[PDB]
Amino acid sequence: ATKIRLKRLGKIRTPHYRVVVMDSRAKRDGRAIEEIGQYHPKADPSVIVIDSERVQYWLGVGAQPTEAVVALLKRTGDWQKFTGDTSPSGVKPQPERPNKDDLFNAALAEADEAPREAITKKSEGAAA
Amino acid sequence: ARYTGPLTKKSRRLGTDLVGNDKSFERRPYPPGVHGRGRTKDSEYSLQLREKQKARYAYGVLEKQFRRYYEEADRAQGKTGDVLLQILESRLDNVVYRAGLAATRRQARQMVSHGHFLVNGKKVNIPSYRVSTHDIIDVREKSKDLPPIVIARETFETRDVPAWLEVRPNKGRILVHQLPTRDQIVIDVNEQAIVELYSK
Amino acid sequence: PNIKSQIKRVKTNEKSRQRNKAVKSALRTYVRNFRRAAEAGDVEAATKAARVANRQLDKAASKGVIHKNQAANRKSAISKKLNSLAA
Amino acid sequence: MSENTAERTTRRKVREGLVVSDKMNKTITVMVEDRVKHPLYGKVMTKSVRLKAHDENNEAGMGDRVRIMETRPLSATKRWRLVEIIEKAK
RNA sequence: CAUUGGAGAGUUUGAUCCUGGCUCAGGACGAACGCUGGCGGCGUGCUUAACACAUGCAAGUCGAACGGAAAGGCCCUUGGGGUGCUCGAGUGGCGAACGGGUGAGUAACACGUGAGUAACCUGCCCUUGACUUUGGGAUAACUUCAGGAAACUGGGGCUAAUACCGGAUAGGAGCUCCUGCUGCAUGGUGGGGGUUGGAAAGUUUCGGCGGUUGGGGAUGGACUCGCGGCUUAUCAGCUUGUUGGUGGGGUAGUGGCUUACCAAGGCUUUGACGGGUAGCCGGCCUGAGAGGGUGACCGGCCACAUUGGGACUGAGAUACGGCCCAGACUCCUACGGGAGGCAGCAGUGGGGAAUAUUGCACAAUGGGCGGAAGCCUGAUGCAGCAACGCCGC
RNA sequence: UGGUUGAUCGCGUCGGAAGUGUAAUCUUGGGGCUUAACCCUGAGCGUGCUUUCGAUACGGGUUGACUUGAGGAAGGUAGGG
Ligand SMILES: [Mg+2]
Ligand SMILES: [Mg+2]
Ligand SMILES: [Mg+2]
Ligand SMILES: [Mg+2]
Ligand SMILES: [Mg+2]
Ligand SMILES: [Mg+2]
Ligand SMILES: [Mg+2]
Ligand SMILES: [Mg+2]
Ligand SMILES: [Mg+2]
Ligand SMILES: [Mg+2]
Ligand SMILES: [Mg+2]
Ligand SMILES: [Mg+2]
Ligand SMILES: [Mg+2]
Ligand SMILES: [Mg+2]
Ligand SMILES: [Mg+2]
Ligand SMILES: [Mg+2]
Ligand SMILES: [Mg+2]
Ligand SMILES: [Mg+2]
Ligand SMILES: [Mg+2]
Ligand SMILES: [Mg+2]
Ligand SMILES: [Mg+2]
Ligand SMILES: [Mg+2]
Ligand SMILES: [Mg+2]
Ligand SMILES: [Mg+2]
Ligand SMILES: [Mg+2]
Ligand SMILES: [Mg+2]
Ligand SMILES: [Mg+2]
Ligand SMILES: [Mg+2]
Ligand SMILES: [Mg+2]
Repeated sequence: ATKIRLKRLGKIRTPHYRVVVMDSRAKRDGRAIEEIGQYHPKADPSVIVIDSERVQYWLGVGAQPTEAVVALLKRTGDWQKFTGDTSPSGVKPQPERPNKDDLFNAALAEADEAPREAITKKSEGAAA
Repeated sequence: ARYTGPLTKKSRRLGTDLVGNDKSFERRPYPPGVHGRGRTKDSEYSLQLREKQKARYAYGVLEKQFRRYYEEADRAQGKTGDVLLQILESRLDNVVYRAGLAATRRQARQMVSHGHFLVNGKKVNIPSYRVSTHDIIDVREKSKDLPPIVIARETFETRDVPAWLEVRPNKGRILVHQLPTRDQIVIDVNEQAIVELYSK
Repeated sequence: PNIKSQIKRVKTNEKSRQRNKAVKSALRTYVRNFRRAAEAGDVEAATKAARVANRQLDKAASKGVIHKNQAANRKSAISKKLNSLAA
Repeated sequence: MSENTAERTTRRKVREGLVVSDKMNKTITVMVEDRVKHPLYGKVMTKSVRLKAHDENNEAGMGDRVRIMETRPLSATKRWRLVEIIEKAK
């Protein structure tokens, strides 16, 4: 049977899965009919990208998802669009956001307490 | 995996001051050893190799890693010597040295490998950490009162900080304005000679 | 065999072989009967034998002893021979 | 009336060649020539291959320039069929 | 309407220039050896004997198909209730053709690439149209008897099914006749008529889960074909089912695939036939490039599973942990006869310059069966070992 | 392998379009492992092939001219061919 499953990639102790479509008989990390998405669980709020159109097409043509892919489709909302069920459909929370340029401009100007806690550490060496 | 032997011997052999001044380099015009005062032929290889070794012993980088730097610079677009010197200057220990928080690059390597420094919030103990633009190197809060740190705080005014770095001495904070350019790295080797050497 | 599944399998393979061989031999006998009727040139006997043989071919195809394509091929041969005999 | 996806599209392979053997029944051996670059020296060579076609009615003779279309295996070696005769050199 | 890229040196002479070979500086490795040896990260680790293998494990699962009750578990004066969960052995379904291994064979439509099947088959899965009718006979288990050292074998009796077999009813299955539109020759396809025919299974803890048959989808496989990639002419002739034709047979399917008859073809100095070597490729190394070398890990295809041959079962078979026969081996034997195949994982012997632990876990991903809980998984995830490689300290 | 030239075909050749060239590798842009090796991700590459639509300068095919290459006729002619 055609399956929608996870193809493991990455390093030792660092898995990244490719949500792919292949038949059951094929080996886990092998040729796939189509690559649908990716799933990085090692990362914070695991990354879950699923191509909605393609996954809907494959579900409608009769590909059988593995339980993991069912969980991912529940989170992406595709498991509700196909086989309509009352599920929370918790579209992935974003894994927050850092920045660099704003912090650099903030500190370049920070000055003040930069050299200020700096002469405070001067007083510290005094204490040292 | 680190040169721990004397540096004045290497400076005398290479003919230039690898670091510091006003020292045993008063015996400069001749390399170390019994056969130092003799006249030399100096082939092209000799010359090239001298430039490469000067850069290596100046920056505290061994041959495999220096070679890796060379292929990275060669692949990069622009002048190969410019990119190579830019990489070597972007090394974190050299960044600490140039900012002036360390007396020498060896001291900078010591403190960096011992972890007295924070890179934009994250602790780094890798001397070869390539600092990127707009980065913020910080002294570890526990180690803001190191004796070498206070010596640097006493002496930095004499030291010249390059234009591509901003330093809050008393605060221990090195802001990286931009990744330096050849006109900003001090000219003390022949990067062109090094590039020619790595082609034979 | 080394696996009890495989021992079960050799037993069931023998059983299925007996069944399939019996059905195929019956098919061959029916087709031979039709061929001998056709060679004898009779019309009613050949017609009856052809009906019997085609029905048995379809029955075997349903039972899975032979493929439906094989059943269709043999039925087509029998029907064409009977048509030639009638003509 | 309303037939299925018509056209079939799927077109078969066509070769123009010269008949080099007509002395077996319902079969003509066609020599098809193609011009390709040499892989190393770049010269445009001439590659020739003998193709056995099926000529119902034996309508083609030696030296005739013919057109053949690929087919299903018609014998141990025949895989083409004559579709027209372009020049009857005779 | 610019480039990302190209280094030499020594040596023939008394000396010179040229030609010219030899040698060296570079990079690389599935490497080995010598000396030496701190750590971590990520990889890699029998290239030789496709040599012979002790031992454990590597494929099972389903009681919601069935008779049942040998264990555990509940209820009962120890047996007894099959009574409920559960459950060996047995029937039955599915899986066992995948995953994993190796590279011996193969110079070939095997592989790469691109097409064709109007010559194809496709279990489970999805979708849609019809249905799920009426009977019957056995048998394993069990029981008894006989034989055998064993492997086990043969009788008597007895028993249930979604096991097996009559029948009815069902198209797009056979044959045939009209007619519409058409292709690439054989033709494809729409509509109607005649005629002969082809199925099924029940079960449940009522929440389920299933059965048969048309048509599509998806998936996987099969065959055919153009082009492409070794060496040898100190191999020049090769072939007689061979090349083509017609009828029959066979097959999922075209076909000398097979057969009968007829014809005399087919291939070849543009290298047939023969010899040598070799799994092929994505890639890897090197190189300014063009090329040259290579085919470890990983991924795709192929081939093979003690050697040779054969079929069986099945939707599907080179059937690794299947069967049959033969050969060579090993083992058991009461001498009558039996049993077996690490190129699965770990491991041993052996060969070799040389390559590891008889480890842990199914927690993750993948697979098999089950309605499910779940069971199985030497796939895999991991750990051990070795400076073998890369990187960092 | 091919002198000059008309016409035509569009096989070579050239230019678009579609399909294909799995993934990994590789080049490169981002991101993650404290850095790196390594890993993930976007793109390129995949140097070809098939299908299809154009162009006709050149090569070639088909076809027709021209005489300068080539050969022949007539006359002249040298020679131990
Ligand atoms: Mg008989
Ligand atoms: Mg037939
Ligand atoms: Mg000489
Ligand atoms: Mg000399
Ligand atoms: Mg049981
Ligand atoms: Mg395999
Ligand atoms: Mg291999
Ligand atoms: Mg049945
Ligand atoms: Mg070939
Ligand atoms: Mg025939
Ligand atoms: Mg071999
Ligand atoms: Mg090769
Ligand atoms: Mg492999
Ligand atoms: Mg079968
Ligand atoms: Mg097996
Ligand atoms: Mg297998
Ligand atoms: Mg085995
Ligand atoms: Mg082993
Ligand atoms: Mg040895
Ligand atoms: Mg699982
Ligand atoms: Mg479960
Ligand atoms: Mg087990
Ligand atoms: Mg010309
Ligand atoms: Mg012209
Ligand atoms: Mg990539
Ligand atoms: Mg980073
Ligand atoms: Mg690719
Ligand atoms: Mg022309
Ligand atoms: Mg004359």
